[PDB]
Amino acid sequence: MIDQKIFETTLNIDDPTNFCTNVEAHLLKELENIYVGKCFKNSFILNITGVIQRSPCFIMRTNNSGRGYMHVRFSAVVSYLNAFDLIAAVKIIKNDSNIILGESLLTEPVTIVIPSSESQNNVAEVGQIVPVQLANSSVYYIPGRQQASATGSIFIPKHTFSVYHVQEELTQEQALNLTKLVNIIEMLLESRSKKDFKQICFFEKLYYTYSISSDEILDLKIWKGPKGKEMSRLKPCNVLSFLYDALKNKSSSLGFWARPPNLLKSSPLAYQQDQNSFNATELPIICSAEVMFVTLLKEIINYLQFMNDLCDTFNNEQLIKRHENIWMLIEQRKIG
Amino acid sequence: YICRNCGEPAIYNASHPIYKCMNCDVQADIGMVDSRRSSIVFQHEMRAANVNITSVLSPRVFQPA
Amino acid sequence: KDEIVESPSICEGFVQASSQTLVIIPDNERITSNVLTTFEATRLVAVRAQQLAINGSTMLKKKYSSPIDIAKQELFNRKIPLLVMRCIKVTPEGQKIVEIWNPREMGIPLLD
Amino acid sequence: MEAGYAEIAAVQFNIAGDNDHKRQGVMEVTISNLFEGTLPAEGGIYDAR
Amino acid sequence: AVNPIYGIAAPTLMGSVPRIGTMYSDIIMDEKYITENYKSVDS
Ligand SMILES: [Zn+2]
Repeated sequence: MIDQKIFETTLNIDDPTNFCTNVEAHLLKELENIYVGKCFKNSFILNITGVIQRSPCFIMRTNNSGRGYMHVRFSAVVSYLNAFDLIAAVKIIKNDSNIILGESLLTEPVTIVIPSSESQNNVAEVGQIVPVQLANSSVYYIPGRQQASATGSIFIPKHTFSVYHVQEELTQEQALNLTKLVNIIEMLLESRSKKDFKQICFFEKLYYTYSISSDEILDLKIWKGPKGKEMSRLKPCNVLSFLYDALKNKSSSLGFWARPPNLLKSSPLAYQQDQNSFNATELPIICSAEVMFVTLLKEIINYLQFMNDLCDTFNNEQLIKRHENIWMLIEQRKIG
Repeated sequence: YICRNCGEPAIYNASHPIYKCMNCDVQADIGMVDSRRSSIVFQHEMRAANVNITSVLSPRVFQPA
Repeated sequence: KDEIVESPSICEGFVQASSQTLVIIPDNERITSNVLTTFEATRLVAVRAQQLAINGSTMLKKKYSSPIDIAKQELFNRKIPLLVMRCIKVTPEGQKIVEIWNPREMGIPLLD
Repeated sequence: MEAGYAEIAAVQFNIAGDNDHKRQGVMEVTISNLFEGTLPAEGGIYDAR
Repeated sequence: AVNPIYGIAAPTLMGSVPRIGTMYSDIIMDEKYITENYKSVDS
């Protein structure tokens, strides 16, 4: 996701005398011209925030030109894409020759290769914006390329889930590291609040594993959305409230944290079970509170961003008309 | 062109965009040193004899700022 | 369980030198000579002449038709826009202790 | 992208194992056919790679 | 062995020039002097 990173490089200056007249402006211009819009150090550079440090404009010894060089350390905004990230807008340039691939249409350029093995991948047609989830493989940020390279498949909500066991109680003073992320999710939810609720409902029931047309809406001041199924009549807890409980310093972090497929993914709610009440598709992972909480927060942020991007990019009913066949793929795959 | 990260010769081409290091892959940091084709041939000969040559590029220096 | 050894690549064990910090000795604590050595004066004139060949803007009021003459007269008239950095030490902690000298305020040797 | 000016400060000598050869090499010789036409034979010892 | 690059032979075998004589001392541009006396080409 969008993040702040610090790089350090060396810039060659062809005309040091003219360069030194306005060093800050010229350095910023050179950094923007060279690094913005390219993959560097496993990260895609979006813009240059500033120059943290720099060095005097030295003069090249080895060559006989008067050119100089400057060591510059700069802080920039970069986009890093993990595994399982959801990309709402992906245009398929060429679905042919038993290979598929599409380019992202968001703030983070990506070239995703979609295999022809899956039937859903074959069904998609060119010139069609089809939502996509990146595969478990890491994203390949080849240096110098203007877009990342990855492999993905059309997002089909999968029924298998995982259960996480917390053996260590809540980490103390790491709640601030978690709070850094609760801020990001809060910003995402504020952004989601602006757009219409009907489109959000449409996409949520499209991508809800257990499709519910009941129109029953769970209402949470930060988040509002159609309600799902109830498992064992258990009560989920809002992640934001539990994090806010950091002031109390007691949060019952040990309990098994899990989010069942019914529980809306964008919703901050998650179920806490003293025992393995949730069915374990895989043995509950033995992980610390840090690992779990970061994981759940990342998943919810990914889903919230997916939903906002879906609502924004499909803002036209006719585009939805074209992509209703993709919607039919998702609906046919959906079970309950 | 030598990769700062690993200190091994790297691949850099400006006209045809190529910014590649065989060893580091991503995390490559190419720097242009001035040298002589004779020295390049000398280093290539030494590598052929199974003597790995790692070039430690001079560290970057920043003002205290 | 006996364990065999497969030698990793050298690059993996290589760590690049950490970035240094430039420590400029205060003006009053400098101990290197205030008179430019012949090498330093020659280097200053050569660099200024090359940069003049690149960019023709010069502070000198008088007009010359060669970059070398312009650079020489800039050095003699104390208008040269370059500085001399004398690297004194490179500490293991990651510091480059240097002395910055201004040519315009320095003595100039006999270049002719 | 651009390659900034740099200088060599030290040189480290070491014994190069087969892992170094595999990682650094850009191809593998498989055939003994030196030339195919005017252009070098692909996979030979004169491969343009 | 780790060989630092000093003297004449070591830089020469690496293709670089020895750092002595006219290259012993670094030359850096006087930003303060230029910013008060010279004008940018664009400006
Ligand atoms: Zn490398």
